[PDB]
Amino acid sequence: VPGFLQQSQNSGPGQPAVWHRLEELYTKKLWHQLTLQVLDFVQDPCFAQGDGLIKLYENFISEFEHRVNPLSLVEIILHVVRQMTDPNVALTFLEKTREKVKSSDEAVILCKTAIGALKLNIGDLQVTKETIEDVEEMLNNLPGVTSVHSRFYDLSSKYYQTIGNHASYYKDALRFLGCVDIKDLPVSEQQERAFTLGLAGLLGEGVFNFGELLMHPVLESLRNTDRQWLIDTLYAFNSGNVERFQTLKTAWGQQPDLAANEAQLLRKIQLLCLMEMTFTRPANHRQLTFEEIAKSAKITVNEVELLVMKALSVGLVKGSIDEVDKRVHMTWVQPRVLDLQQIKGMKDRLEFWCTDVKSMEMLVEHQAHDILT
Amino acid sequence: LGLPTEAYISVEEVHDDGTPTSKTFEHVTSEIGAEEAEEVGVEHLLRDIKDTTVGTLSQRITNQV
Amino acid sequence: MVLESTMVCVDNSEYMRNGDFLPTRLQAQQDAVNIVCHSKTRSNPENNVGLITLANDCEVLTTLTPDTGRILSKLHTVQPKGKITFCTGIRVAHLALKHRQGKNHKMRIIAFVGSPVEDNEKDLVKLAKRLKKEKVNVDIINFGEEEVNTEKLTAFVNTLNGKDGTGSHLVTVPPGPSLADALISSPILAG
Repeated sequence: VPGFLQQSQNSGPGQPAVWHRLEELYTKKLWHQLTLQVLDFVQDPCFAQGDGLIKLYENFISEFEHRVNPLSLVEIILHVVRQMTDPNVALTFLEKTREKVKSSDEAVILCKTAIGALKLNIGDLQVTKETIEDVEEMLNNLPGVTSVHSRFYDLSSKYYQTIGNHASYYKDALRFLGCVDIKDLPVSEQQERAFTLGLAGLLGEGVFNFGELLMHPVLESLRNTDRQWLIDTLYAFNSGNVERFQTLKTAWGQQPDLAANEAQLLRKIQLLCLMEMTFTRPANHRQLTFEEIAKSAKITVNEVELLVMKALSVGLVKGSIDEVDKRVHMTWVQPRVLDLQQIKGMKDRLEFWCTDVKSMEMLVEHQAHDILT
Repeated sequence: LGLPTEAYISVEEVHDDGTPTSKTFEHVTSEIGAEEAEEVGVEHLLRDIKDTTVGTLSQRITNQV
Repeated sequence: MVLESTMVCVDNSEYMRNGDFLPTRLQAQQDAVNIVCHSKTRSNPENNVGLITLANDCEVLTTLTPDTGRILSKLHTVQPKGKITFCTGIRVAHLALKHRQGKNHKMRIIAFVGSPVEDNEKDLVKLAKRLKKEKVNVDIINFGEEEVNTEKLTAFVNTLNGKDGTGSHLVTVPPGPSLADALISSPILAG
């Protein structure tokens, strides 16, 4: 080993200093700083083609100390495997390193996600799904370990990006952005991430919210002037206006996912239009008419009933239908985020409530004084 | 004007957007109960104020107001 | 003989992984504190000693007790992790020794520090003046040797026994491999 460093003092430019540091440490038994700077050096070469050999050096290191957050070991192993350009060798290496680090936890999950990522590039059904589903219970009452959860939810987002299950992608990508609470990432990355999450929302089967997404205070902020069309269509979705959506068909028409998916988007906009009308009409009336549905959703009266039937079935609004009178009673509408104006209306309603309550508490006490003194 | 105790049980909370899973307290119903010995002792000590009037007076002071 | 309630402050940060000082420095500290606790038990029968590991934040592994077997038993299963927090460690140790089982005992602390400290020096002197006003006697051991000197650390020990306090110590140990117990002679054998 000491000869290995001494001869390899000139592996790369500027490296002799890093080789000297590594040698000092090996001569000083300081394995933690050695590990931190192994993570430091390992990054420095733009190619690190000697990493396939240094891993033998790291393999020599991980025997006396063989700890120092073996999660760091899994990470350096991953950065090396990125160099190894053959599948089978890398997969075997990852397996045997996993068995090596079986006694840390929160590192074995990194190994498993690397393992699955490799085979994400070839064949999915047999293993990928199996890999993820197997590793799920360890994520148990042990939060703040974004160090591994970021990689977790990247892999999940990627795998579910395939097949077509967009909704699970939306969920996992929201959760991914979340676990990395801090952005500190390149602009183009978050820009593409914003684009993909927006499209997933517009295609997810069981995600009709589009209200928390639009104001997602970290993603939508970086598309206002590049592919605005996405923000425009998302606002159209939040506002439940068939008319504005259709009028913007010119915009989304280019994108293939939204090109193929027309019926889905139309039905989603229509459901959100119904929800808007159930949220706009005052609580006292809240009794729509078929004709108004047909005029605000761009559907014929005959096919309106199925729309509301479905809306109820999914769980957006509870109520009934009056086919005889062609009306519909909406006893409740799904909760929706409110800005800082409707907040004031709700507060004023609460003031009215408090005033009423005090008035009639006083009435009771006064009229009932003599008995209850 | 209310009970003197509050009970709380720690549970994991998973969010739709709040993402990280922390542990939050969920309130659980609580009340006050006594065995015959405790009831005897307390009723004895409660000779500082007492108004039973189980009739309408109680069901209108203990409530409504 | 002077009834004195101490609280050891063994550290278990990731920087114990290193063997610069006998295998697995944590082992060096383990043997050192073991002999120190035996020393305290021989100092006065009513004396006690405690262990507050300086882990990520803290965990008092055994409150004050004249018996030491529990101290040493809890001393194992201390696989190191994370980074230390000196301010929180001292504050928790102080809160803990305020509640002496015998209030006649004289409060004190002994620390085993072998990591880099990440805290502005001003707040360190603030905690120092507070500890002094509360009449507390630390005895810092600059084990580990990240700075092997003042790691923003001297001012604390001068202020605490400032004005020739002769109650606080800073017995720095070099990185030479030789269990500190041989090194430490004054703070342990006779202040």
